[PDB]
Amino acid sequence: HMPPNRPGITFEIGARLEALDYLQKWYPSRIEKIDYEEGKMLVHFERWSHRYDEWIYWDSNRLRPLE
Amino acid sequence: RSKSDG
Repeated sequence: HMPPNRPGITFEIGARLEALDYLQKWYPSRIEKIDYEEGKMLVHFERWSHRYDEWIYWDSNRLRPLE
Repeated sequence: RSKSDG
């Protein structure tokens, strides 16, 4: 499947955005992996261990542009 | 830095 177009975000590996972790805190983040079958992405919250990476659907409002 | 407490 193809990712949606959303302003301020590019859905590609290594692209940067802001992402809401499961504690509802925003962090500058990086797209690590994209699952194009499910439409979800592995998001890495910067300066956190990769054990805290989270899978977020690419149309989620847990993702927003990084200014 | 961790994300849970107990």
